[PDB]
Parts: sequence; structure tokens; C-alpha cells
Amino acid sequence: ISATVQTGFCDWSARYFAQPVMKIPEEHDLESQIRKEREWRFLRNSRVRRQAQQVIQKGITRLDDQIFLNRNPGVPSVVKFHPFTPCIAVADKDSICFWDWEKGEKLDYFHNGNPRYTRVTAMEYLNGQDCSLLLTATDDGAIRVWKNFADLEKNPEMVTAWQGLSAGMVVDWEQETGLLMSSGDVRIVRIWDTDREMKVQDIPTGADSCVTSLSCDSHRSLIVAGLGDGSIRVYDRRMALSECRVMTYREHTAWVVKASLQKRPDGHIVSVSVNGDVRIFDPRMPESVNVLQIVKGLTALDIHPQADLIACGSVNQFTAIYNSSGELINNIKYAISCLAFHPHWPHLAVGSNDYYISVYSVE
Amino acid sequence: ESLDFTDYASRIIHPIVRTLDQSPELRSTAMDTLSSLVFQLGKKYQIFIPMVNKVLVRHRINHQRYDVLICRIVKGYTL
Amino acid sequence: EIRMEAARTCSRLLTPSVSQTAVQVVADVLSKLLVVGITDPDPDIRYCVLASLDERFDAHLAQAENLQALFVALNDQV
Amino acid sequence: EADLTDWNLPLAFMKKRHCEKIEGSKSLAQSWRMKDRMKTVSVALVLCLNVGVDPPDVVKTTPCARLECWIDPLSMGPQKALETIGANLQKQYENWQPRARYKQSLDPTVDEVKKLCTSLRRNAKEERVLFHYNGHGVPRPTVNGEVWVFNKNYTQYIPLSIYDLQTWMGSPSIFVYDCSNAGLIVKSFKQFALQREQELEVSMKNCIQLAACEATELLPMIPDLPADLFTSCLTTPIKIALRWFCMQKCVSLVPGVTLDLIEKIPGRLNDRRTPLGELNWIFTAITDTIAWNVLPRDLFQKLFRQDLLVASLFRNFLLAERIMRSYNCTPVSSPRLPPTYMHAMWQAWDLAVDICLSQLPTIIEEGTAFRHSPFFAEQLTAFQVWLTMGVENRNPPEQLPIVLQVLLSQVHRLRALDLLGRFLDLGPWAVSLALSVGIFPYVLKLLQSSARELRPLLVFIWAKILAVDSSCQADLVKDNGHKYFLSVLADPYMPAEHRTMTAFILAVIVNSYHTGQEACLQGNLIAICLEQLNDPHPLLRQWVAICLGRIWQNFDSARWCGVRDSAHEKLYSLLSDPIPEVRCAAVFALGTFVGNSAERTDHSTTIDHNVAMMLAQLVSDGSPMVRKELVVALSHLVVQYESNFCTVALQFI
Amino acid sequence: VYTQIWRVLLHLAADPYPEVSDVAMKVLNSIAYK
Repeated sequence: ISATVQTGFCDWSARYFAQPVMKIPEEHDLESQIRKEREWRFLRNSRVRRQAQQVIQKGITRLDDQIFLNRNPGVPSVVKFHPFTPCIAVADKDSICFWDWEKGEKLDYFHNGNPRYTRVTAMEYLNGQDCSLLLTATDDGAIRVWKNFADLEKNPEMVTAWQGLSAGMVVDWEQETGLLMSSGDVRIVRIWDTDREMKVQDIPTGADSCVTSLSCDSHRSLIVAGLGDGSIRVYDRRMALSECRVMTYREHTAWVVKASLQKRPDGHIVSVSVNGDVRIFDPRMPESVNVLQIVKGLTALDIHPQADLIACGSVNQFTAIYNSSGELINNIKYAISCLAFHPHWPHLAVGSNDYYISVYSVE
Repeated sequence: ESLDFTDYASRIIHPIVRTLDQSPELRSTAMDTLSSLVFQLGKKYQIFIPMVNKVLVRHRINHQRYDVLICRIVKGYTL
Repeated sequence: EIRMEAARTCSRLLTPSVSQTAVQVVADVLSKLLVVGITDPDPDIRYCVLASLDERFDAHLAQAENLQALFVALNDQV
Repeated sequence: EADLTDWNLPLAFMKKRHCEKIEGSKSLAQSWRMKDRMKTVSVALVLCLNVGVDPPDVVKTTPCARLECWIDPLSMGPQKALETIGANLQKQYENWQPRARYKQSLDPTVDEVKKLCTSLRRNAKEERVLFHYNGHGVPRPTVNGEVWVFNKNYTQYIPLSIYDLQTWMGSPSIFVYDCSNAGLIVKSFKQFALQREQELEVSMKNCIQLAACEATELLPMIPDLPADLFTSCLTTPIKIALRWFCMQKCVSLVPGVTLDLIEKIPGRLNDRRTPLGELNWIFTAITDTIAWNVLPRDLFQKLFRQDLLVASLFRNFLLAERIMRSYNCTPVSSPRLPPTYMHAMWQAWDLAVDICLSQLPTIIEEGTAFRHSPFFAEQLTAFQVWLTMGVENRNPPEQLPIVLQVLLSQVHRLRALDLLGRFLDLGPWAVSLALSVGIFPYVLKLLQSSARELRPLLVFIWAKILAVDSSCQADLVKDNGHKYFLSVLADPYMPAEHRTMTAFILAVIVNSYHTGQEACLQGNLIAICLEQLNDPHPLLRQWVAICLGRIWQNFDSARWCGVRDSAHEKLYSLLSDPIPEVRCAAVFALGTFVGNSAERTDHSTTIDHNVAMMLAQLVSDGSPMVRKELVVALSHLVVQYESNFCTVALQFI
Repeated sequence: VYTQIWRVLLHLAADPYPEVSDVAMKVLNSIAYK
């Protein structure tokens, strides 16, 4: 009988009535220190948005500056830049290294907890504006969220974790909508609402190959999803699930490395397969607008919404950073399997097969 | 010992503190008067403790009964 | 002169007087002020502090602890 | 600017369930409960009045003090007066303790006292017995611990040893000495107490002692005051309190208030709406307030909460201490109290008296309607002002025992119940205080009221209390207070906020308590709960579902009623609820439903398999909190069919 | 039916969240030894 466990749920719920009720909550307090520190963060944010917008109007100069070169224990699989705080999480197969690019120091070192076969494919920054979190979707399906990831007085803390689905796994966070769309080897694009912690819609992909990439548009339903066979579907979640599919244009035959969408109202699906040929599509057109061919054997690619730089990679250590029109800017001479732009600053990370992490800057 | 002196705490304590500067001969008698008053005031004396402590250090007044009473007041034990 | 001016300053800077933290801060400062107004030897400083406790603070002065201090002050030497 | 975009963004995974741990708060050691209730079964009135004779030790003045128990002994003649004073004294005591065997002894012998005390000890061996001694007619007690009585012929003062006197009386007893050198008796009593303790190796804490005077002090000889000054204070506080008020210098503030107006004060001591009953009510509040603020909590509950009569004596003792102090007299108690005479609340008593009997000229002569005192109103105003800045754990409010006294009437009951709830809200520390002052038996008595205006206030107060001390579920079932709440939970017009608290209160009463589960089942809770299961309030949906789960926890009768109502079917709707609290509560109830099958008919098994497959479709869920309860829920299913799951487990090996 | 519920408990046994996997493992191990 001792095996009978009892959760503290019924007791935890009752704690609601121990705490006060009648009085004003701490968030509504305009003069509270948490709101002032939150308003200070939002003041710093609006400055970083303004300062970055001013750099864009001045154009983009050649980018060759190396701020630092450190070495990780594992291979860098996926990299992301925290929008405002300088925290550059560089995860590995069996860890998540959190580096910095101002001090130049190792800040933390996690263990994801996933088995040896699995691999952390995708990563996001939830609530990037303030009190940021770190979503860590594993390729098998497991999604998990980490708080206090680069803090002084605090340790790793996993907020929540749930087996999704069931290429690897792909994610597209939508801060404003509150949704989260897992996809991968399955033939389904689920939409996990994080407020209700339930799968709202299960959009059928209608495709045999794996969904290699997945990008959406803010303020609209424009779920773009590249595929391993080559095609790039587009779905609208406003209509019925059968009618969700809108366009199905196919002009490639390889895994889609990064079918990325721009945040402008003039959306442009810049899809680059393993072949390495760019084909700029539109959501309102049946065929490509522009066509480009860059590298013969492409391995990994990155793009930036604010600055239209298609940061390519190469087997021969090259890093071709061209425009969407196809103009040459740089060919930085050093499997470059991870590049990552900032959401605001024109910083570009690069990561070769060797476990070396850089952070470039435009003077 | 017999009357209530809470009302007149300031009217007495301030002359006493002043007496402990201007004349070292009365320091003994005055400190004995102070401790008795403290015993009667109790927690009401808490207000004056900072100022009187300042005057004691200035002339190293180390009274047994008084230090005990303060210690008891800060601790909160009643006796 | 520092005590007499720092008293005039704090009493003026508490003109912004619902957040619990601000109340607990005002309660702490005003308790210290009342202590200075009762316990300070220099009666000029005691007079300044008491005079600075205007209508504005009467919501705080009406607390039991603050009222027990004020009663002692009704038996001041001056 | 780019700030309105920031503020208008959902912070995902930032809520109570995420930041705080899902863990119960450790319940503190609730010591508010009274250890035992004493009952003063009988009272011994030893009266050594010696009417018509003067003790040789004290040379009385020609006026002296004649009044004894408000009776002039020389008016009635010696023998009749002594009988009359004994009768009146009984009545006076019967105001405070009307259900006790009184046995007077009037100028008694030694054998007479022996047979009296031994008989009262036989009647109540394990219960408190009061010993009242009035030695105004006998010489003062000696240093050797002796008390004087008479001989059969009333020709010689016979001494009586305190040792022998405390032999005949037992362990639980209380002693009241009203004589001149009364301190000597208390000293010698403690000596013989220590002497008995030394003999016990090869009855002190139980024995309480009150004494009118210190051993050195003498009783006052003032013709204005009654000779029985101490007993009058203990037994008729209001009477001497007004007479003493009219003797102070403060009478100048009320001209035209003589003793003759005090004699003819209208009203009674029971009717609180009259002028005399007003003062008695105020006095009870003021005295109980002084005691709670000055004494340590332990000793307060010992004397002022254990039994009524002792609490009344000590309440009136505080008044005696104040009055007698003004005549170079110090009363003495065995559990030594710190001096309360200079407490601030005493000043309030003066003003209350002043305003109350400033109207007496107009009440008697003009016949004006007695306006009630603002005292209780103004005291609630002070408590409200405290609550405004009461967040900090500062010194508790002096007026807490007054709030208790206000609950007894109806005139200010609505305002007090409001403020008392707001106080309990402040935190669990405050609810502990309100339980220590003794609010519980009065808040529980209000559940007999039918005033619907009280219903939202009592629901609030009881939710806060039961959140701290869950053991009070025992009391609520005894008094049938669970019916009061059932009514509130079946009232559509009652707001859903108060109905949510009501569902919590019921979910506590039922929690792991077969008596409460059987009682709420008969009160038709499951049917009422299902009526509110589809409300537009996520807090109510959560608790109603937990409440539903608790009622059928190891109780098949509530399960059968659920099967008839078909609750498990109506609960599947909550399995797709947006709020993950509700989903979790739904999983809890559906698990507890399965767990108590106790090998019932085949129907149960087919239902359990229906509930299984409906639960088995909550695997792909975002919240692990829900998935955790899903395990605990399926645990109940495994426990019921442990023999069957062993067959499946052994198969795949 | 029990086959299905045992397969369910296997999913809760392999949970990403540690607390859920732990409690599911205890309950699943308390079957094995009976």
C-alpha cells in the first residue's frame, strides 16, 4: 500500500485561499520595483530597436570583424541570439553552452537530458522582450523550456516539458499569437496553444517527405513549410482543415535547409535546398519571382529579416553573404552547420564543423 | 515605583541625558533613576533607546541593571 | 545643522503620500521622523520635525504606534 | 513609441502553476483549541460578619463603613441582617454563575467548616470549588498562617490553620480572601503548598488565590465606600464603578450627577439596549481588552477562556485593582499579573461612563430616549483604520477582543463581519490570532442565523479559517453548519466568487473524513455540484470537481449516487476545458471515482472501462501537471485490478 | 483494455518532465513485483 502516492495538488490549490485576495495585485502597482525594472527593460528594448533601425538606414557595410573565438566541448548544432540581453545560447548534442560576446566568458552549461540517439534541432527565445525563456525542442518530439539560464544567483530550472508530435523537429514561435507549431517526420502540423496547453488545430501536411523547415508570418496566418522532397507548401489556418492548403509549388529536389519568411507585409519565401539554389516565391503567386544559384553543395544557411543577407555556408570553409537580388558582398575565408543573425543588430554568428564559435559585427 | 510615568517620559528623560553630560557626580544616581523608569515604561522606552545609547558610549556608562533591561526589551521577554 | 536640514528635506520629499511598498517605506521613514521629533535633545530640531508633520501625514499619524509617540510629546519640556 | 507592443504581449509559462511549486503548505501546530472546560459546580460562602460586634484588633471609627453586600446590618437587627446578607450574596454570585450549589456558612464553627468543605469536595471531586472568606468581623490573620472563626457560644475567636483548611478542600479550587492582612494567608498558603511538595517526595498550579490586600496593608475606613469593598467589586462591578466614578475629581465635568441619580439608573444588567446593560457590555469589552494586551497569551487562555466564572472574577479583579489602588490598597493574585491600572483603555472607560450617565437627568426627569453609546462604533472605526496599513506584522490591534464582543449583537454585526473578513485576508498569521482570541465558537454560532445578508460574509470568513485549520471540519458537521453552506451553493443569485469559496469549504469538510462524506452525501451534494459544473467561472469549475472527487473517496455510496446521476459522463466535458487547473481537477475526480469499486457488480467494471478509455485520451497533453494526476488517477485503476494488470505485464516479458 | 492502459503508462514513464517520469516509474515498478 505504501506504493500509493498522493499528489500535493489538492493542497496546493487550497493555498489560493491562504494568500490575500481583496488587495491590488503586485503587477497593477505602477510604482512597484518589478514594473519599474520591466519598464527599464522596455526602455532599453525600444532603444535597441531604434539604434538598430538607425544602422539599417545607414546601409550594410562589409562584415569581417571577429569579436572572439572560443571552443566548445561539443559540436554547435543550433544557435540563437537573445534580442536585447547579450546571451548567445550555443547548444550541443548533449549540452547547451551559454556564451557571451561582451565579457567573452562561459556563463552556463546544461544537460538537456535527452538520450544519445536524439539531438536538439531547434531552439527559440520565449518572451524575449522581458523575463525571457528558452524553448528546447528535441528531434524525437520532446519540447522543454528552461528559465534562469545565464543568471548569477540562480541555477537551471526547467519550467515545463511535454512530448510533442508522436529533419527531426521544427518550431515557429509566435509571441503575439501565443501559439506553437511542432512539425517534423510526421505528416501533421500541430498547433499547441501555450495558454490552454492543448493542441488546437492539427493541420494535415499532405506530403510524404518530412517537413524540414517551418516559418510563419506575424499578424497573419501564412504557415510556410519546406519539405524534404523539395516542395514548399503554404497553409492558412483561418479556413477549414481540408481547405487550409492554399498553394503547392515545387521547383526543387532536396532537403530544404531553411525556408525562411520575412516579417514585412510583402512576404518573400526565400527557400534554399541542399542544391543551394535560391528561389524567391510569393504567397499570392504560383511561380517564383526571382531565381539564384549560389553554391553547388550547400550545408547550412541563415537569413536576417531586417537586412536581406543570405548568409550561406560551404564545404570548403567559405561564407558567402549575398543579397536577395544576388549581389556579392563578402566571401569570408576561415561543415559550417550553424549561422545565426541577431533580430536587431547586423551581427552574424558562424559555426564550422570544428567547435569554434564566432560573432561578427559591422564595425 | 508607585505612580505612572508614561505621559512624562520626555519631560524626564531629556533632563537626565543632559544631566549625564554636564555632571559626572550625578551619573550614578541618574542611571539608577533611568533604569527604574525603563522598568516601568517597558516597550514604550524603545523610542528613546537610540538616543540614550549614544549618550552612554560618549562617557562609557556600563550599568548592570540597565543593560539587562534593554537586552530584555529588544528580545521581547517580559519579567 | 545637518540634522535640522535633513529633517526639513525628508518631510518635504514625502509630499507624494495604493502600493504596499511605498506605504511600508513611508511608515518606516515617518516612524524614524517621529522618533527624532520625540527623542532628539535639541528642541529646535524637535520643533521643526513636529511642525513638518502636516495634514498630509494624518493618515499615518493616526496609527496606534504613532499615536503612542505623540502622547509622550504632549509632555515636552518646551 | 514601441512600448505598447511590449505591454500587450502574453507572457507564456508565467503563472502560479509555473513559478510556484505544486506543493501543499505545511500546516502549523494549531494550539488554539482549549485543553479542557472547567465547571464551578459549587460555591462556599464563609461569612464571618459578626454583625453587631466589632473586632478588637481594629478600632473602628464612629461612622466607619457599615454597608455589607449593599445592606446596612444595623438596620435589620443582628440575626436577620446576617441571614439577609447571605441571601443577597448568593443572588449577586448567581448573576455570574446561576447553576451552582450554594451553601452559606454564617459565623461558622470549625467542625461546621470541616463538614461543609468535605461535602462540597465530595460533590465535585474533579471540579473547581470556590471558597469565599469574609473576615471583617474577626481579628486579622496571624503570621503563623491562621484564620479566626468563632466558638459555638460566640464567646471566643477560634483560630483555624490554613494547612487544615487547604487539607479539606481538594486540588482544583479557587480562594478569595476579603480581610485586612490577606497577604499573610496567600503567603502561608504557598508555604504549605511548598511544604506539601517537600513531603510528597519521601496542588499549587491548580489552586488560584485572590486577596483584597497585601499583608502589611489595611482595608479602607472611608464612610462613603461599602465595608465589603472587595467582594462588591468582584460581584457587582458596575455598581461600585459608577459610585467610584461619582467620587473622583472628574465629577466636576458632569454637574448634576449625584449618587441619588446612580441609585435610580434605569435598565437591567441583561438588556444591552438599556442604559445599565450598555455599561455592563462596554465594561466586559474593556476588561477583556486590557487583559489580552497586557498578559501573555498562555496565561490569558488559562484564566479568561477556561471557565466563565473565573474569567468573570479576573475581569472584575482588574477593576478592583484600579479602585483599591486609589486608597493605598494593592490586591494580590496567585498567578502574579503585571500592573494594568495605568493602561490606556481605562481612560476610554471613563469617557464611556461619562457620556452614558450624562443623559440620566433627561432620561429620569424629561423621559428622553436613551441614545446608545458610540463606543462600539468608534472602536470598529479604529480597527478599520488599522487595517489600512496593517500589511506589516506589527503589534496586533488592541481592539480585536472588542470586535468579538460586537459580533454578539445585531446592531453592528454586518460591519464587524466585514472587517473581520478583511483582517483574516491579511494572512494566515492573522487567522491564527483570531483563533487564539477565541472567535471560533461565536463565528460558528452565527451559522444558525437566517439573515441572508450574512451569507456572503460568513462564507468568506469560514473559507479563510478552514484554509489554515482543517480540523474544524469536525465542528461544522456536529452543528449542521454544512447545511448553511449547501443553501449558498444552491443559490443562482449568489455571486460565483462566494459560491466558489462555498465549494472549497465543503471540499474541506468532506476531505478524508467519513462522517463528513456520509453527511454531505445525504445533503445531496453531488446533484448540487453537477448543477454548477458548467459555470462561466474557472475557479468554481475546478473546486466543484475536486469536491465531487472527494465525496466519493473510499465511499461507494456516494459513487452509486454518482452512477445514478451519471456524473462521470458529465465530467468528460471538463476533460477538454481550456484551463489546465480544471482538466487536472477533472482527472482527480475521475480517478477517485474508479478507485473505490470494492468489487461491485459488473456494471461498475464496464463503467470503469468507459472512464479508462476517456482518461486514456489525455496522454498527448501539454501540461505535465495534468499528466501527473493522470498517473495518480490510473494508479487507482491499477490498485483495483492488480491481478489483471499482472497478466498484461507478464505477457510482454 | 488493460493492455491499452499499460501502454499509456509507458508514455508517462518516458516523460520529458522528470517529476512525471519519476512518479510514473514508481507506479509502473509497483506492478512488476506482484
